[PDB]
Amino acid sequence: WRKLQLSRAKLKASSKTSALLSGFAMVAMVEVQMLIAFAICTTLLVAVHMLALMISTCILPNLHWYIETAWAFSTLLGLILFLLEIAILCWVKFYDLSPPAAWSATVVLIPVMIIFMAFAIHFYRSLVSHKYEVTVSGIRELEMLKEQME
Amino acid sequence: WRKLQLSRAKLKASSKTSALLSGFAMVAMVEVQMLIAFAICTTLLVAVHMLALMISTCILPNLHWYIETAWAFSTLLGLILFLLEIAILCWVKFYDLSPPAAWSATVVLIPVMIIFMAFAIHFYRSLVSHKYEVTVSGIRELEMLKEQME
Amino acid sequence: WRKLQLSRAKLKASSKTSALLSGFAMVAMVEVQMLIAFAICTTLLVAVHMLALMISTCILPNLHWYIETAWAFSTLLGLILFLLEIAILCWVKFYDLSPPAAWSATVVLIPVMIIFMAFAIHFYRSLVSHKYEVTVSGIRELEMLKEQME
Amino acid sequence: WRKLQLSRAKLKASSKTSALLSGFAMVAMVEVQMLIAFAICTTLLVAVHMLALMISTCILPNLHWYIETAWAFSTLLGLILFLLEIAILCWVKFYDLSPPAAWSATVVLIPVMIIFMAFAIHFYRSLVSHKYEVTVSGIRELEMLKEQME
Amino acid sequence: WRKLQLSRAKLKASSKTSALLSGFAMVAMVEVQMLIAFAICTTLLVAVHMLALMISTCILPNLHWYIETAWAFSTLLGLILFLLEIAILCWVKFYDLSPPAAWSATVVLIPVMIIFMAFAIHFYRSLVSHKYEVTVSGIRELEMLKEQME
Amino acid sequence: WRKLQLSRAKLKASSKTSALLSGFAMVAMVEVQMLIAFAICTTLLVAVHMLALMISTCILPNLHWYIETAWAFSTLLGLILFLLEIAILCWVKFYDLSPPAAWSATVVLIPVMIIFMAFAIHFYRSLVSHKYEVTVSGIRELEMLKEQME
Repeated sequence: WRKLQLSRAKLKASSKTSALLSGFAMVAMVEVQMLIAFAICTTLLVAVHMLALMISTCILPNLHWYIETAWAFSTLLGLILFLLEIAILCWVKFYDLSPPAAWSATVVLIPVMIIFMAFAIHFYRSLVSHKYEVTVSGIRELEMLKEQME
Repeated sequence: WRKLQLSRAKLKASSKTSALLSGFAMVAMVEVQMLIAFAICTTLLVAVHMLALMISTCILPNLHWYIETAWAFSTLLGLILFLLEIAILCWVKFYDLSPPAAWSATVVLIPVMIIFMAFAIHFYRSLVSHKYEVTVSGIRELEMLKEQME
Repeated sequence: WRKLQLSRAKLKASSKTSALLSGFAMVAMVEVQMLIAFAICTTLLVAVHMLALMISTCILPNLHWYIETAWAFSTLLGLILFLLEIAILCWVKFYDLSPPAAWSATVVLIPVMIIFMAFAIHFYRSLVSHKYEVTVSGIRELEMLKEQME
Repeated sequence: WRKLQLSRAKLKASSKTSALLSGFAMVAMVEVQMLIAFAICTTLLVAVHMLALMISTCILPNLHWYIETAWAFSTLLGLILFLLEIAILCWVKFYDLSPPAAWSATVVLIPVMIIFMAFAIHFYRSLVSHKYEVTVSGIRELEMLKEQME
Repeated sequence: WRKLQLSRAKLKASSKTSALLSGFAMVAMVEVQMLIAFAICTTLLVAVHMLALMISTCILPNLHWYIETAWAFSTLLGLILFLLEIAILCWVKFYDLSPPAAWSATVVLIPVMIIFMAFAIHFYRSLVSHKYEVTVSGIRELEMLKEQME
Repeated sequence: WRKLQLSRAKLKASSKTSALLSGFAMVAMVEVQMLIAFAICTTLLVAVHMLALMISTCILPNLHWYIETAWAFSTLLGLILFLLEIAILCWVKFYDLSPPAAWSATVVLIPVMIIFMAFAIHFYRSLVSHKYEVTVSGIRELEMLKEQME
């Protein structure tokens, strides 16, 4: 039952978060209407969420770990892009009269971005260690029974 | 119970995702206000979601696999269109003074689009193999009982 | 329990879908600000969803089949209208400078609209046949018991 | 359990429907920026939903029929107003150059509005009769036991 | 179980209602861009919802009645403000050419506002009486057992 | 079961609240298009929510207290920023013709901000005391059994 709820909660959140970000980012682009980066960022950001949303639909009818990677990787990737998107927006909006303030947006972007990716590495690192930790402990216990077995 | 939740979760997500995309895409069009493609893409994109939403309503009161195809196919088709829609938007917004940056939008579109369709093929391919895999295994087990039966 | 969930899921989806479409369509109209059709379509579309939403509220406290017709009919009717609405929007937005592209919107509208209504007819047709199918089978079984009864 | 779900489903739908309508109607007003009616309609519409939303909050901690009236009456009243609001919007947007089309909006409004209120009367009328129907049937059964009792 | 659901339903509704109102009110302000009141009302309204949202987050990990007051008071306070906000918006939008219609907005505001606060007083008054009612009934029953006890 | 629901409810609310605020704040910035503060505030605000949303995704597959800190701290931090964001918006919008009224926005901001942070301190302070309160009571009870044990 715990596993069923995990997918259920993940399905709604992923769709809700991915859909809104795509729509708002899209509208944000039309309102204003580095130069090349803005176009590429918006397109890539939307595509990532779309592919992820598809995963929610394909999994419904239904290797499991492989597909899981796509959902986690895409959702995470999209979030980072959204962060990159807003930074560009400020640069684009202020780009006309506000160029002076525009720089602060990207400069302050680096700090949070680094911590964002760095924090993920630490969490993952600890997880990997646990996998190995259990492996050593598991075989150890079996040997205990095996030894006494003889 | 597992089957009931599958439809329940799919119903909300499909409606939430399809509805928002339709509304935002619609508004995105009015804000700005290849040339012909923009009009066709928007209309087709919305229609796909609408038909899908209807499926959610018709199934509520209630061959099952046939209807399922419409929901999965439409939702997937709409997502691809939304991706095509945003690419056109950038081309439309920048189309005036920004034509130079405009190309990057469509050029970067090809990459994601290919993977989008290609990935679906792989997932489906594996599924088809499983159907056959079970067929061979099933008849095999029955023969086992049949042979011993004699 | 299966019946309770059916209404519960239907209540949320109907409200979420009907509300958003009404709001977006409303805003889409103010942004731009055949000519007569645009005004009539928007008003009628919103009214349908409103009446439907009311059904969700009235049923909460609580012939059952009769009211059900209003919910299914209204929701379905509204969806078709939303499709008609977007087609008009393209015609309205492009109508000024965009006439070249405007036509494609309505022309491509016909295809999806036809299939939309046509598909509903097929599904309903199969359902009606089932109702008659059961009737024949039901009386048949009773006769079996009736004959042996004598 | 059936009663608990009734309130739970009603709480979410009421809040979701009332909140969105209030926000969109509010934004619709700022975009454009009979004359007096537009101002009064918008303010009254929002107030109705707000009071209703409060009901959802006040009932959470917790005569029951009395409060129920406020929720049903307010939600229903607000829906009717929203319908009146959109009609005014078309009249306001087109009011400048579009007056010819503006009339169709209000004219087509009367039809749906009438049926909207008229339909409610029929449903309520049937309900009232049922209450009396049970009253007569109930006393009748008791008399049956009373007569045989002697 | 009844208590758990009460908080669960309250958590989602509060967040959904508070978040949307804050966002729309914020956008409504940028679109148009008494004079001083408009600025103060918007800031205060948003702050109230934010603090409330925090309550939802802080309570998750977890005197209970004290915190409850903040949620109910803030949510209720915010709703009243939202009502005050829309009235100001009409006054602001029409303030230019529409001053004549502007007055009707605030004038019609008084009626609903009065009933809003007044209705709350009646509901609370009845609740207080019940608390005392039970107190008298409780001691009475105990005395009954106490008397017969001797 | 109580613990499972806690995370489930927290997951949806966090995503819904964080996503909407990010989108609206983003759009609010494009509509208008201290000077430097506006750019920094918007970028930082969005980044906080994004990192938080990631937490919802990473925890799904799965020290527990450590990660919990990120979710609570980020969500809370973002809310405060949103409050700071709106204050800047008023200052930015009125900044042109409205400078006079602009001050009232920030001045009235201080009051709510102080109470916002101050209130959290009191709640946390009481919690800490309880932790120590239980510690003293716990050891005390064990001694009772320990003494009688001898």
